Amino acid sequence: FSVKCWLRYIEFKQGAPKPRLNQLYERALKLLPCSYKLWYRYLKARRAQVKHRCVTDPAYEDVNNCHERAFVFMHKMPRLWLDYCQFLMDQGRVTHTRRTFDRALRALPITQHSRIWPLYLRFLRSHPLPETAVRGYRRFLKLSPESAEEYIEYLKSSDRLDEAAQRLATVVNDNYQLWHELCDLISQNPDKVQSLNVDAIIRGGLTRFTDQLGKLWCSLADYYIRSGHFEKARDVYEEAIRT
Amino acid sequence: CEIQGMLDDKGRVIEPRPNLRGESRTFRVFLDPNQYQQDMTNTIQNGAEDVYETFNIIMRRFKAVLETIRNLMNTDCVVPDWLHDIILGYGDPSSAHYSKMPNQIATLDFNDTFLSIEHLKASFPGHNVKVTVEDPALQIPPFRITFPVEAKTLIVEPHVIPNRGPYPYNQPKRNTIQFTHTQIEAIRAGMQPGLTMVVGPPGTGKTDVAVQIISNIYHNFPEQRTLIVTHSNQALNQLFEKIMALDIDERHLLRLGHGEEELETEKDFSRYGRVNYVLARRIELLEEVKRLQKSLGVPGDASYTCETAGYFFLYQVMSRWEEYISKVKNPDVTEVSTFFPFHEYFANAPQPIFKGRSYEEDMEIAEGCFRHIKKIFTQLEEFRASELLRSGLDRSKYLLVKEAKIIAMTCTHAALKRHDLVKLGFKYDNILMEEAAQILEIETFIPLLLQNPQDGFSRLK
Repeated sequence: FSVKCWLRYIEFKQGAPKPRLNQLYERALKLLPCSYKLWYRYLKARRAQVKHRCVTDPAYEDVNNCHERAFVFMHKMPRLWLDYCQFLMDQGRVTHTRRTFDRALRALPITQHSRIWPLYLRFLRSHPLPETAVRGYRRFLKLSPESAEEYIEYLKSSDRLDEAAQRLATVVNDNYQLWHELCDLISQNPDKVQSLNVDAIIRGGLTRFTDQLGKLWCSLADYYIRSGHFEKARDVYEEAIRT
Repeated sequence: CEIQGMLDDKGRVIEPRPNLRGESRTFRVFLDPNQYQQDMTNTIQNGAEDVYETFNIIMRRFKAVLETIRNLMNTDCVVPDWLHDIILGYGDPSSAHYSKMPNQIATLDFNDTFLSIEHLKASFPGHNVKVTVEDPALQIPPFRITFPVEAKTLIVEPHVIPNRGPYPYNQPKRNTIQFTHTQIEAIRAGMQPGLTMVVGPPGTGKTDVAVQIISNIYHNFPEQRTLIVTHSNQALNQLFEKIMALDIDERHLLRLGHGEEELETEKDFSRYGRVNYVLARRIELLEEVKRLQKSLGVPGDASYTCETAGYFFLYQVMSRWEEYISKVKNPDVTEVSTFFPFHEYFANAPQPIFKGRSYEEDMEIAEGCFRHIKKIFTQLEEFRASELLRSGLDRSKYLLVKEAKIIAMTCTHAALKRHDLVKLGFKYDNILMEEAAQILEIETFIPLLLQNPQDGFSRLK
């Protein structure tokens, strides 16, 4: 029951490393997980050894090593799962994202939040389904008022204004308000010049957050150079003179 | 005056009235929502004389409609583009149907109406039934039935409703009444985008058609909502009695009323009784997830609630399940039986679910048991709202707006309480309704304002 002999059987295991990993997981989950560093360095050296071969059986044995090293749960099996996440981020197949996120959020800590949310970011690239779907599920998932804020600020960078406004709605329903203002300005860039979106974003932002005439006069110049000349503009500019 | 009762020894209206001393009666009543609203309008705006307080006598054997008209008119009134025209008659009236809305279901779930594929081969008398595979010992499924837009083949392919675990109790509910051919066409013209009025002669089962529509819409849309609206309570009571034999979880059923009504079917769909029954079901889910935790074999002396139950499910059951996944889809009939730590969990269940002979059958069993524990955690996701809602009526509204996809409502009742429904979750993606001629044009168009447009477009499908 010496961790010495355990690491020795692991690092002397030759031939196919599959009996290596199976007997390793067996003994390691049999006795205590004090060999943590041994199995970790072993997994890294094995990546050096086999990373040129098929990613099927070696990466599977490594994931097994990490999940079995996780006796119950611990602060380094999410770590090795994050090593596999960063390693297979160059995936070519999103099953890597699915399984790695499962393994890493096998707990509910601050860990793998900033591993999944930027993973949704690199999911949003040319397919907005995972972006907006993870946005919805995370807004209605493990509670944190900052995650949905980050979701609005993430959909702010991709061309789906509905996802930004959706996270904004979720957070305002239940910095975040200022970030909603930033995303409102981002979708209020002068592209939809029908003169509706920027004005309504001004009203919503200046409703959830209070600026003393600053953003008010910003929206004033916007809507008054976007206003008309008839009764509509007469009344709009009069109302702005009065308010 | 919709009277609740007369004066008693303690001055309260009746609900065994008390010792009726004397020949006076002083009774309180409440006729409708806008009962003290027309006199309010007359006393406030027109400054005219009193109607409800100038009383002379009482005799035995509206403004809610006018308020609904005012609201619907002064809102955007954006109706469905396929039904506003069919309501004002302008536009070819064969248009509101399925054959004139472009997005027909490519292949829908025609499951319930058919329980024998030979029965379906008869009930499709004018289409070439293209059934995929040719074993009649293999074809009586909830088949996929594509009718194309050659161009008249009923493309029926087999399907297998996935497992739910080891237990033979949840044998998924399929229909029993082999509704007519044009009746299945009614179900389909309802479940595909458009409008549909079923001409149901006496005894033909218009309510059977409605139950079929509920089932088929719960199949082909797990998420969109169903407003089942009536003229009198008979429709909702009978359709609930009938759907009590279908594949609906009682976290997906709810209703509205006009005030006081006594439960006409077997089990309560009502507000407080439903919150209580779902509290009991939440206890069921909690004890289930907890005995599953003891099956996982961890230590701990106190018990948890919905939030910790969901997080713990995703933390322990999902982790072990990913282990079994990377052992099974990386995989012998030995490991499809052994490598599942659900032996202690299904150790309160029939004999081992991985039959140890057919690896794929053992796989179906194992994934069905894991997905059953995931449905325990999923009813825990649903009981999140039961544990977040403070009051009985509050949890009624929360569970009807959040998860209850099937809300049965009365005509004048929903015309009276639509505004509250709009504000707290009126979700009308599909309407199924009964007692058609038993309503009016007013009681058919006043529901048309249960919501506000969605970026310039209505919620109706």
